Amino acid sequence: VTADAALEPDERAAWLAYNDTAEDFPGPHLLARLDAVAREHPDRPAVHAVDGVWTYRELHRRADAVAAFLAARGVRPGSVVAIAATRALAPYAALLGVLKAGCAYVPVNPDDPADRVAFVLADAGATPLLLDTDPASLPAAPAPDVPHEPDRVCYVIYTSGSTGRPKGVVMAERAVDNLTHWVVRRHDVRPDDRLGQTAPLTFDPSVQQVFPAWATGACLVTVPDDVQRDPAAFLDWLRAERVTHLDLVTSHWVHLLNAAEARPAELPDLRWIIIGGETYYYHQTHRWHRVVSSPARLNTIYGPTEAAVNATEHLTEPDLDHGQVPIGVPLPNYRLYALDDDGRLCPPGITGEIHIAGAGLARGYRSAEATAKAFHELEVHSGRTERLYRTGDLARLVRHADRWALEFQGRVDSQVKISGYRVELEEVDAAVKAVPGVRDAAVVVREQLVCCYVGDVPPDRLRSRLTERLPAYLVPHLLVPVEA
Repeated sequence: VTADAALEPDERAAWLAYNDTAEDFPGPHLLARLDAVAREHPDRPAVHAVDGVWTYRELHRRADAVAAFLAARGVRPGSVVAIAATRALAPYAALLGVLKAGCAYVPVNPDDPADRVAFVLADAGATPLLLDTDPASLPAAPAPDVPHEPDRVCYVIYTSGSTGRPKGVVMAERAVDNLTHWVVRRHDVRPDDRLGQTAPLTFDPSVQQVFPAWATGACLVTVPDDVQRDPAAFLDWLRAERVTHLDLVTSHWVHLLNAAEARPAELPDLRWIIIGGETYYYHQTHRWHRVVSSPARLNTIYGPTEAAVNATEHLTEPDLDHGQVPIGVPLPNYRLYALDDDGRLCPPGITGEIHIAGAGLARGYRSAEATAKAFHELEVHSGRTERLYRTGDLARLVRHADRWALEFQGRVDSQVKISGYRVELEEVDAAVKAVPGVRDAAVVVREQLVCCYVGDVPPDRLRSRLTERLPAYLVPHLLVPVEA
């Protein structure tokens, strides 16, 4: 009957301990806390981007203007509004203004292929108004009279792992608020802190940096594009900007580790790196702490976009020099289960598929079929019926110190990660084959994405055709013409 029906008392008790994660956070709701910070600390720096720094007062004034513009154009609460994901100040006024309007933002990279942007706008139900005029230059206005409704949708963010099937993750306020409370409390975020935003606004670790900054009076510091793809410069930038908290995808951090080994770094202001996405090992994190002089701790995280950025955390020990870093324990108000093909709860130590329950779950996807294929209901324990997100991820529950922890064990499908982004390799194959002149092609990951192709298209003209067809991070780093 129940998923745990076959387990022995000892085995059942391990899961009950693992998922004993409830935590009540004091109100008010997220946007109310953002307004309170702006009221109490108008003069503090709220966002530092490529074209300047805005105080809390200025950020909220610019957002008020966006919110008033949206209402004037008939965009009522409960609408979805695209924002152009750049590294300037404007998108921050745009996304905060969308929220102040009672709406949800969908971040769009204006450099993405036009066909993919068109799908996102259609699937998200989103207006492009703020893609077509500068949100930071809208006429000054007070914020419109928008009443608080509980659990409003906050953002729609797109994920793949399925070519021709982008899916829009619909994330609502209680999940984002729960996540924000966790970031602030776990990582001791304080008003004088400077939270770097490595991820673009199209990738959800940006949520993890932006809202904890603005909910505390700290400064959100966008990581410039020119600095990121230069690991040595990124290390120096972290020092120069006195960054205290940082998001990193595993593969990006490995590049930083290599840069630090070339030139050991001192990062006295860095306290937290929230890192994850791919499996990594204590022999890598031990190397890191050998060449980085810093109080910075690595908080290893796991989780899908469908459960509000992160679902589990493990504080990475600097002592250990061998073995796989576990993904750890659930975030507050998260519960996770490893289930077999039949939906039974796996005993501790047995590998099953992760299903996630709790406060972090998305409403679903914009698409009904995708929602029905991944979100479901199951009585996992007697008297505990869960709404669950089926992840496609594999893990087992293991002992680590005097505690139960999940250990990640791979995927079910052949979805891989390119610079932290979910992708099916067959999509890049299909794109290069759709270029005129290219007959056959094979794409491989050597992090570095590589492509071999047959045809008389020079790699520089193929690149130009692929940039118009693929997002920049899917355009292969090198393009090798081969005869066969």
